[PDB]
Amino acid sequence: SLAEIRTDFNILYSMMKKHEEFRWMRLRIRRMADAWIQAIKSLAEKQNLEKRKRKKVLVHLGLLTKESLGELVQWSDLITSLYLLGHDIRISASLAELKEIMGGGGVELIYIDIVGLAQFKKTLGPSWVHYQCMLRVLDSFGTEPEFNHANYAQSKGHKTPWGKWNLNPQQFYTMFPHTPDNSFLGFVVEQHLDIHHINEIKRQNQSLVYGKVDSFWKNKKIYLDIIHTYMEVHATVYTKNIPSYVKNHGILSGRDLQFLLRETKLFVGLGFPYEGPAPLEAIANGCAFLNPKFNPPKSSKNTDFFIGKPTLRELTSQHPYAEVFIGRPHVWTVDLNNQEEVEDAVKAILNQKIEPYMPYEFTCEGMLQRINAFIEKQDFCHGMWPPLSALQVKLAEPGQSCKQVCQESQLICEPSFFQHLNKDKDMLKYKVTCQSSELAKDILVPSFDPKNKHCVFQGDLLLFSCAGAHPRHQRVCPCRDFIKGQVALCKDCL
Amino acid sequence: SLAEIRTDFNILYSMMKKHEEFRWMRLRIRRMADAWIQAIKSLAEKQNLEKRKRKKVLVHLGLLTKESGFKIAETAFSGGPLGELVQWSDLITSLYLLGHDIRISASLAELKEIMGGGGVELIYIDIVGLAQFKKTLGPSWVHYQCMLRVLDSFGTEPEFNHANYAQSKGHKTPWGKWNLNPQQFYTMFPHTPDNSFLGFVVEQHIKRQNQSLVYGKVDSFWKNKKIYLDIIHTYMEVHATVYTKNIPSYVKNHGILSGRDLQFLLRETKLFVGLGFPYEGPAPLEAIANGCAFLNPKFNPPKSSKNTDFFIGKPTLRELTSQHPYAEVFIGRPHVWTVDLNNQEEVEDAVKAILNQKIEPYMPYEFTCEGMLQRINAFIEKQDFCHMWPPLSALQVKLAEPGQSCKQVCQESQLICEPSFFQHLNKDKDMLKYKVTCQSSELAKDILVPSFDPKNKHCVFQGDLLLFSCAGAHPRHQRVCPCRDFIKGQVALCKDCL
Ligand SMILES: CC(=O)N1CCC[C@](C(=O)O)(c2ccc(C)cc2)C1
Repeated sequence: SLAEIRTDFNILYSMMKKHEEFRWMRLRIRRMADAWIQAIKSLAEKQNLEKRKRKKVLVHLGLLTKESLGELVQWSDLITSLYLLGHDIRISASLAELKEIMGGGGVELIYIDIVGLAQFKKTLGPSWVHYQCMLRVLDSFGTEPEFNHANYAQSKGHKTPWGKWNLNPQQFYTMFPHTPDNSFLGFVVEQHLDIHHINEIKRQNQSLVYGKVDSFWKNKKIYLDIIHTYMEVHATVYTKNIPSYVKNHGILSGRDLQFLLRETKLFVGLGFPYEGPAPLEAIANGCAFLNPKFNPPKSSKNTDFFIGKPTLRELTSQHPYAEVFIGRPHVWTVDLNNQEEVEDAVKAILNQKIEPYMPYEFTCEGMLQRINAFIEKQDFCHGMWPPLSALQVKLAEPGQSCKQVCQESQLICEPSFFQHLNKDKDMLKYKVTCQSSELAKDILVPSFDPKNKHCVFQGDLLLFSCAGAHPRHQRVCPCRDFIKGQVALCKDCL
Repeated sequence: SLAEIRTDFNILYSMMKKHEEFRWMRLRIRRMADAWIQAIKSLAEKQNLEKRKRKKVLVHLGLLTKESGFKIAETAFSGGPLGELVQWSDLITSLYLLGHDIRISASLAELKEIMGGGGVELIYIDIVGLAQFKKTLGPSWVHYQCMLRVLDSFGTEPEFNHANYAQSKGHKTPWGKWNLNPQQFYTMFPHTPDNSFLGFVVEQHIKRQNQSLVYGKVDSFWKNKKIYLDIIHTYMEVHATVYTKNIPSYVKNHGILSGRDLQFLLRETKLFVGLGFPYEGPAPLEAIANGCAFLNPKFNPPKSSKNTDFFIGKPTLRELTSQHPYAEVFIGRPHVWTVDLNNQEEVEDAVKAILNQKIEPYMPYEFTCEGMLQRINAFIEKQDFCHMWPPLSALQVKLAEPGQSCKQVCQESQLICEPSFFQHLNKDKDMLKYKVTCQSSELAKDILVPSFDPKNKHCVFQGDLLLFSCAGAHPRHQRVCPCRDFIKGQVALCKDCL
């Protein structure tokens, strides 16, 4: 009943069967096996992984069910991580498997997607709610508290089918750390590198466009022409939106793709798809990424793709994580409408020398560290973690969210600490003095009126929210530090 | 001036980096580099490679010229003509390692420039490229005609090569008619002894006993194979690499794989399953080289221009006895089971046998790095159509029965027809030496002669030397047929031809 790390994948391979998607996952794991094994050994050497209880874990991929790319990568990496950490995983990709595993009892943790969660509620019936606190819900784009709370969402006039699960929003697991109301899960970036001679290996004038679908290339000719002034333009398109000068390789194997990326100086974003793995994979191969700037930023308010998504988060660019957490020289964020910004970026990139780069949180060891911490430390099944010693209170100005204020102090909003900031005497300890006070059910409180020292406190604890700016008042905001290149975990959270 | 073997690929990689087309060829060479380097050194140690003249060699790939309408997509092994791309890469590699001075061309402009610049001693070119060569050079193209070596997968038979005879026979193909020495055509497999076999190298770098993998990347190849596949599926999982509605739902698709990933899938696979199409090509040999058995659809009756649209217009009447005749005849059981798909019993017994077989990776010597180096080096040093070889000492005359070709009669003696010797068999005096006495004789311009009527001791001799032909059966008479031995696993070369 204690967990032991695994260092061989044969059992994993036998458990991942009967779906095309798992065939693809098995191949990526085989490519990545040596990296994985080194990382689990390296982690266990640096950090105490003794005396962990072996958990029985349901992994339900609603995505692969009949009754129902980055999601499949994340699933694979989560499964791999759980297996290496020594947990007892029950993989389900059908209603029948879901029924049996749950019907068998002793499940202690449930990893599931949004489509799988509807299936869980239906299959289990009313008692699904008895397992609520064990759910970890892979949800790429994130769910904000305002949408997660079914009655509040309705009260706010939201007309989406999504959200309304009434979970602790930290139970939503996201693709990138864009939504501090949620937990960041992420994935691992594949890299097969060479890393010294990379500038010799690279064909200095070779660009590769990101975008397998012809429709994504609609209206990018001028942009591409600028790029083509300095660089060959290559593509992998499965073609009447593609300029005649494009060297279209079509569908390439993973191994042929890796070769092409090895030789590529610049991976070119068109604007869509949003926030995938592929720009990080190019950067991991020493490519620069030209990242379309979205001014105005894209959200449910102006973009069809985002209408109905249970979040008001806005995207500042095609890949905001790349833009903000990586930046130059690897990533050049440019407005496609500004021909001069594009041109200068391309010229700079041509004259740059860059090394393969991967943020630590997207390596094997990084992901193992993160998910191990969540498994060992995150518990929503009691009345904890992160430790209160990590709390640093900041005051957001009007029109500024708790998300924003923590960010600009080089911190991150930590929603589990809202509870510690929700009454007069607790405020005093953080240099915040309440003259007058009152309770409201709103995502925007706890709030502070600095004119007349008035404190408004949260009266529906499910509505605590990093997201959201007070139009008039200041917000009192819970922040925490993070381990560098590992934003999911405070310094004292291992 | 003398050739030196090369043991490093940096110059080759620089040359090939000059055209986008060569990208995938560079990758295949990198995977295969160590094998190639060992083979060139091994050959030079076993066999005398000193004192070879370094040659200036044009390599013109008509296939890759914009004007032929090819696409960059088709330059990848996974999206293009597997055989042709592989062969070009392996020929270039071989020439580089042997120390020759290679001038690669993939455009009209480059062809014009390299030939426009004098000095070429040997020309490797495809059929599309040959039409291009004639225009770029003008009438003096004939001055280089003897230096041509024409990569032509499926082969050109003398009957089609001879433009006026072809027309006299009513053939309406646009192909053939080059009036070359037919040994100047270089084929993918040794199916056409009127031509030379060039071939290629099979790359080679756990096994699930009940795993079969179907050969056929496109849905259309799977049309009407359900009963065949169902039989296979009775004993084995059926996997695919397809990149949908002809494929049974039990099939386990892996999608597009290449490199180490495809090799891994093959190493794991017990049986590689042929559907009937495509014909020949490298893929079955690559599976066999990774320890897979190959289920090889038998064509009864054999496929040719007479019954199959694909073969119409091809400058040859060669028939295919199976999807992969080389695999059938030159490899055979236990690695290759040749079965009629329409015969449920044959298929089932094959599949059961294969399940219970234990077999090793296998590759005939001619498809190894060292084998191909040996072959192409011999051609370069010994084959000359300009100014003998093979030596006359290798000639063994046989008499083909009526309805039997010179190709066939040599084959059944474990020999191969050797067209350069026909000239030594073409008049009364020369016949006597081979137990053939001519009472009466006459000359005819026919692919089928020299012929012998044994009833009335009548000899018909060849009056157009360009019509000598291994291919072709006399419906009435016997043929006098030139045969030669070969080095084992190396059918291109007689025992005394190194
Ligand atoms: C990488 C490659 O050359 N590929 C991708 C898989 C499909 C392919 C074909 O069918 O021609 C093929 C070739 C060879 C074998 C043994 C199996 C499959 C082509």
